[PDB]
Amino acid sequence: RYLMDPDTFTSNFNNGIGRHKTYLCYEVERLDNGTSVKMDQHMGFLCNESGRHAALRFLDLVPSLQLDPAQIYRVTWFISWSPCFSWGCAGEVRAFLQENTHVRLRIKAARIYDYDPLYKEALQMLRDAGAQVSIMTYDEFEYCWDTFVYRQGCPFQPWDGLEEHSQALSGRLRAILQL
DNA sequence: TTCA
Ligand SMILES: [Cl-]
Ligand SMILES: [Cl-]
Ligand SMILES: [Zn+2]
Repeated sequence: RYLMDPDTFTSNFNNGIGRHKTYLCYEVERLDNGTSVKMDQHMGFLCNESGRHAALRFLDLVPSLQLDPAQIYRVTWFISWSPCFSWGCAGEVRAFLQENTHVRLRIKAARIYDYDPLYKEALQMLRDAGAQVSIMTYDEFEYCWDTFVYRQGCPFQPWDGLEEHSQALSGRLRAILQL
């Protein structure tokens, strides 16, 4: 495979500044007799394109992953913006999850996409569809740096405010999802 | 610098 340019990672996953783009790093994992099987072929990253948000481009590539319906797979997204509602993507993901019940999705967002006035409805719909929605933490940024980025042995260097932003967004998300 |  290949790895993300470090400048692209830092400018798109900084949880204190937005970009007019969305990146999505993904991995697929399976638990077998209590062990983590995570294939290299099931890991990658992508970005949004004109008229197609990143979440939908991940849906586009699921057939190529060749998942087996006899097994449960845990799919994790590290996504620079939380999925939207108004352009249809939360509904598309919900439908996908209902049609592919062997897929269990974890959505870890660096930022909340509240440009969408219906951003709360997106998160609640994804939760209602069985997805585990959370806000990326320090450890998850470091994991993505170490796992998906062409870093060349350089360790993760956190930006100022990372923790303050992450914990603020996590509190926001708790209130959005609380019942 | 909110999927411009
Ligand atoms: Cl979306
Ligand atoms: Cl707020
Ligand atoms: Zn969308």
